[PDB]
Amino acid sequence: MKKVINVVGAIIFSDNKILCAQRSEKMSLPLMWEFPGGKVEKNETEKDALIREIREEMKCDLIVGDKVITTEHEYDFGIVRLTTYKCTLNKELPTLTEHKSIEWLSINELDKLNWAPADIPAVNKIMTEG
Repeated sequence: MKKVINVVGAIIFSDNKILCAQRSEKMSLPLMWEFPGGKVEKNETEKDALIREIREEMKCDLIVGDKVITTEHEYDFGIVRLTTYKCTLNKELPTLTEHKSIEWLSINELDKLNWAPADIPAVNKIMTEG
């Protein structure tokens, strides 16, 4: 009936800052902002998709904590399910980070990076940490 679009994002934390990666027009509201990644295979899970991709794609030891939140929306070409996963900073720097530019906002400033409607509620949770 509908095409279940499985996509997973990555949120690297470091010094109370967040990374930015303005992908193509495929991502969610990539015009204003957008996170790195956001693609899952039809065999791998939202998590396995990160541990696998981040492996070669990022070519780093990016560590993962736990699932942030699950968001889904009704699309014409199926259903878009955006999910975030708490990541950690490693020795080497992340990849595809220079895509848009170098900007690290604080936890109480991330709001300025108005993200998609699926990540919006996922980013707000972070603030809870304080």
